[PDB]
Amino acid sequence: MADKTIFNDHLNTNPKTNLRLWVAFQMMKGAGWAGGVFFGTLLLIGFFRVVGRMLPIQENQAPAPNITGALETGIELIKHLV
Repeated sequence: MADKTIFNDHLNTNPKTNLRLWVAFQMMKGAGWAGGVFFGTLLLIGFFRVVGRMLPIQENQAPAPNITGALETGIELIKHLV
């Protein structure tokens, strides 16, 4: 709640500046830089990693022949019924 300059106040609550600027470094500095660098990578890896952990499985193009889309058919073998 207290920022620099006026932070002199006996009241601590200094995160107002430290956090606010850190939050500013990612939104303002992390938006133009990390935005394209970071997101460009996360989309490259997060999208590349998902294209292999949820495609070679579903992309197979099959209703319920080889499997059942996710994991398997409605089976309560785990004993998690109701």
